[PDB]
Amino acid sequence: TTNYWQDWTDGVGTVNASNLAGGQYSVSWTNCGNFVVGKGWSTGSPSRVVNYNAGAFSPNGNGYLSLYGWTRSPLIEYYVVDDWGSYRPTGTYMGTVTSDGGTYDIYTATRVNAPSIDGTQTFTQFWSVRQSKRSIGTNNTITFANHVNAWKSHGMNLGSSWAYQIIATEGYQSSGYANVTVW
Ligand SMILES: O[C@@H]1[C@@H](O)[C@H](O)OC[C@H]1O
Repeated sequence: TTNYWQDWTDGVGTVNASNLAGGQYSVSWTNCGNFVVGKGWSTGSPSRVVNYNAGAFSPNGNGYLSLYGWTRSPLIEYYVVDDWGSYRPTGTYMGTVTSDGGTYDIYTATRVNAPSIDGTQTFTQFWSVRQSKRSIGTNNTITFANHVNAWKSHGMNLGSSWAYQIIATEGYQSSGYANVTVW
């Protein structure tokens, strides 16, 4: 079961996040800047099988619902995006991976002197982005090892030191509401 609760915001606008029982959380936001809220594990694993059910995911504008986490050595921010609002995230196309009933586009990107778990840093993003939005309100599995191993085939090797790993609601200059249960 989950062991970790993340409630990060850059403090712009209003983000109200609730650490509910077990693997459940909710977040309501109005005119946010950037925030990343969710539940999962304080140390990620490349072989974790993650399940969630988004009781609600209703961004008004830009928001993502993703498996989300970080490695160090080197510093990598990674995403498996199952749902989004007005904006589908993309980067430099690498290929596709088919997992858990969906097909995902694989992307890389460089973030130059940008916010990170270690402050301002230059780092890399690894993305799997579903080609269509996954159903909301259903029990959804992300078999993360499929993504890790697809990424590996494109030279997208994760770092050797694992930080947190969560099913994250992320907003950017938007408003919305989400309620998610993770296990
Ligand atoms: O963990 C946080 C990360 O999610 C955010 O993107 O930038 C600041 C970090 O503290």
